[PDB]
Amino acid sequence: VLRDNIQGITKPAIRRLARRGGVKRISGLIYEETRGVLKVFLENVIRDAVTYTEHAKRKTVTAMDVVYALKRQGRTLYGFGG
Amino acid sequence: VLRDNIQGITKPAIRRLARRGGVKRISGLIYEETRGVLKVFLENVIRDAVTYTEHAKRKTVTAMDVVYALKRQGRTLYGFGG
Amino acid sequence: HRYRPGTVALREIRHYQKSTELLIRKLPFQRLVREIAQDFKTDLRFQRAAIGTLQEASEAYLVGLFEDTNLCAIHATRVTIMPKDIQLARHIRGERV
Amino acid sequence: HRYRPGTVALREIRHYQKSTELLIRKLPFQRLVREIAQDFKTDLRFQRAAIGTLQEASEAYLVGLFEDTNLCAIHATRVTIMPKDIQLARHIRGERV
Amino acid sequence: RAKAKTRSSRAGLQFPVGRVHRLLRKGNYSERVGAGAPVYLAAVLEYLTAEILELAGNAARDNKKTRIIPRHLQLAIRNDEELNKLLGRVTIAQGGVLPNIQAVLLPK
Amino acid sequence: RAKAKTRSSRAGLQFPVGRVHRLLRKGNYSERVGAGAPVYLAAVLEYLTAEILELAGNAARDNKKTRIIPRHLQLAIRNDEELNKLLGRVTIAQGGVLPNIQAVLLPK
Amino acid sequence: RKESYSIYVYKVLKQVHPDTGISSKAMGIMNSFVNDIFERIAGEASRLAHYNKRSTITSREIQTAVRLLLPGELAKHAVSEGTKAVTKYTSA
Amino acid sequence: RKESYSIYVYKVLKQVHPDTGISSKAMGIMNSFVNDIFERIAGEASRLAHYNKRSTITSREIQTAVRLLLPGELAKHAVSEGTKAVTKYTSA
DNA sequence: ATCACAATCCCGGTGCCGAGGCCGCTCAATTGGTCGTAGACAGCTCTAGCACCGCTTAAACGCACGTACGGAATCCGTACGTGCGTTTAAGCGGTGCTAGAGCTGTCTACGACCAATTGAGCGGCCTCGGCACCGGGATTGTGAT
DNA sequence: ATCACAATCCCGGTGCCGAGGCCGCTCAATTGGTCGTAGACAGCTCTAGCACCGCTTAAACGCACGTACGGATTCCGTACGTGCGTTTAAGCGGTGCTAGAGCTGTCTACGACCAATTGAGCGGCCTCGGCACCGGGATTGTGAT
Repeated sequence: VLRDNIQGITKPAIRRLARRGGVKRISGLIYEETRGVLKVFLENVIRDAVTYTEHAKRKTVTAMDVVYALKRQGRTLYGFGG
Repeated sequence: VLRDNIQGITKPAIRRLARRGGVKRISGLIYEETRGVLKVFLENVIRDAVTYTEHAKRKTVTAMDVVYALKRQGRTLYGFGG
Repeated sequence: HRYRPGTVALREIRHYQKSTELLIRKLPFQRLVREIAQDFKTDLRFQRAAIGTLQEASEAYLVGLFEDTNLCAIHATRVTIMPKDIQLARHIRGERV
Repeated sequence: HRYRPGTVALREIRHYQKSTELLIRKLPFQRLVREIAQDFKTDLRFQRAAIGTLQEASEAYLVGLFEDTNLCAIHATRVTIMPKDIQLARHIRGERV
Repeated sequence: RAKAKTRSSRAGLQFPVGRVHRLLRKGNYSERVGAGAPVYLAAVLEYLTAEILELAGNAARDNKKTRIIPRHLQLAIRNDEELNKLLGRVTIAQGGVLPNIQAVLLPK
Repeated sequence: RAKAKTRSSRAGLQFPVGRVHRLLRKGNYSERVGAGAPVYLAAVLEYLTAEILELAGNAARDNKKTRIIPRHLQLAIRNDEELNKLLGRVTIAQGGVLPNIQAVLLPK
Repeated sequence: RKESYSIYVYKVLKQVHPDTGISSKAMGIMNSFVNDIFERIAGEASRLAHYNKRSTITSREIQTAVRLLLPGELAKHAVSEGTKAVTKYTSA
Repeated sequence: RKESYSIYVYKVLKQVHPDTGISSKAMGIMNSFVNDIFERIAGEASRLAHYNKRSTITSREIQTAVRLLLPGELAKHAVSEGTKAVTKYTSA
């Protein structure tokens, strides 16, 4: 049973993500708030993807399930990741 | 030929709309900006509505053309404005 | 005797958030809609309910925009909405800016 | 000798906006995804491409959110982003808040 | 030949199963439509309708009124978190808005 | 029988008219599909593809590159107004972002 | 000869609040709501059928589409209602 | 044996940039783009046929969907290209 | 703290038009029989997901230090809100005219369907060349002076 | 303006693995013919959209005036950014094991289709009941006194 993996989203990673966003100075309370925002986004996408997987009677979440779930959220993605 | 009807959207009408939105104090330059925003929104909706009308070989814009054009913008409307 | 600045504004806020009627006058809005539509097609006719639906949607859109703008103005520690507040609210919403 | 505060930040901004690689480490993100998914169904399997796709989408979402948050912080005449900036950006976008 | 019985009455529903089946069949949704799909869809639509009407009637009764008007529907939707999430991109004609004044604008 | 000709070559296209017709027929879009609709659709799809590949090839050449990578597609889409409007809600995998630093954050 | 859900919405109203009427503007709102939810559920079920290369829309597709479209408590109660109605219909 | 647009995208690429290649990930992006635009146009055309009580999707519906979906000059050039292709096809 | 008096809630009392009930009919829903195939299920292969482990070394972390920034307080000047008299034009009701929406009937061209033919594209293998990286060297961007 | 030096750009010089070409064949696209019906087109009726006008009165407009707010300035305390030595764990590559994804074949229950029956829903007509309005009175809420 995995637990408390949200701390694997480290402060340096959040700083890199903010730098790609153009941020110059980051308050100390941003990291926990970002962790919450990311958790909510992932919960909604993963719930939809698992629904798509269970409808197909599969046990394995495929990339296409994730792509369809992102299309539900209005987050259309072109291509794939690794 | 109609000309310069955007000024028919008067300063007190914009003030009433801001009051329904909970705005307490309004800058003097807000009225022209609001007119520009309304003109852009109306242009998009009306262009789509007229496209729907033309596809039907009609000369009259119906309320259902407007409801489809609003549904295209992602602005679903229940009922009719009358 | 006269009311301090903002008392009448707060009364107006309570009154207009209580009500549901249209806040723009019907003839000027109809003239505006026809003037816009004449650019896409000449000699266009309109059902009355079409113009009514357009006004309902437009007023709802403007009221929602003013709510977001008021949030932006409060975020700047002002109480006056300014054009930059509208610009910020429309940019974040993804609108044509 | 020592760089003034902000010079290294501006260099980093230039570097990370030039590049396209993933900014979150893969193993921690995959553990996070599996931990979140166990609450919906036990003993799920994942294609590797599935987790990769999730990471790409998540990082894009966070970068867009940070851009909007930066706009809000600048609107408040600040150069430091704060939790209230994120709250305002997410509220204007229409998110759950 | 037995006396005709509606599929709504067999399923114990007020919403019309036959009309839902005809709409599903003619909507270019799929090549074939299963027997239970219109029944399930009608049950779901009826339940959502009942949920909204209950909240709107509560609002109307709170306003000392016996008729539901679009303002009552708007109040019911915007005050229920689930319905507000479902109908969040929807404009109700003549619905108005929820009374809400920001605390910073209030006096003294 | 005459020598077979693909409908794409009759219409002077590189995109496949026959496959577009087959996708239209099997996609539950309508009961019948006219003869000119797949031709028109293939033409439009080819035009949009050509626009994007032209812009992306220009972006690749500006970096002294021979092969188009996802970054060049992202730069082409975000730097062109109409494409940016059409693809507004789309994420390009490994596209990155446009370089953009707000002026107030720059020194002096 | 236009088609509306007005009589069925009125029947549901008489069960839920027996003494309460409804205005014709509010009945139009209700008709729009019913039609919008119908189109959402049917389109999501059609996408579910096409994704899995199936040709039939069954109660399974409807259940999955409802789980995809309805949030939280609403989805669970609607699924309960749909299952109950299908079970009662099958025993008829 | 999955079907994609890589061979036609490559042909168009060699038509516009003879000396330019493309990586497989950019090609996957292009395939996703073509599939997305196809879904959008076909869905809008199906809506247009349904609104007007027509059972057939013709080039008129495709053209109207193109005008509804594409912005500005893209729509004008796409309509021109489609009309030219249909005209050439009809004379064949 | 008080008061005038303005905004607001109570309590009834006629109107008045829209809700909701009622009835005949027609057209969509239901029932029963036949049949073709979609899909449910079983069985099998072999792909790819998971677990674990040891090494390397890049990233993360914790701490010290200093200064740049956020926040608070002050001040001023002018652009807002409020009130009042005058002007404007919206709203309403009525009249008249006609464009075009909606419907119906006819017919014919177009699209489905089917059987045979064939060539386009797909998967698999193979090979060179575009680009990533490294190292040496010249330029410039940044901080103290 | 000078100076140090870290960061950045520039110019080859390879390796390597993936972009792109080649080929056999199979399965999807094409050709030709027959048939039914979708819809193009004409013609007709009658609705509803547009034009216009005169009155009334609510709304808009212009102006005066004052003060509340926005913006600039200053000051300070600490929360941030930067640098560096140490610890952590990610990434990689290899191995083993097996769950389950993807496929194929069988067969049967289910859903389409069609003809006949029939009753639910809809349109029009009608009559009262809910609700907005009005006036007289009490409540309460704001700003100077």
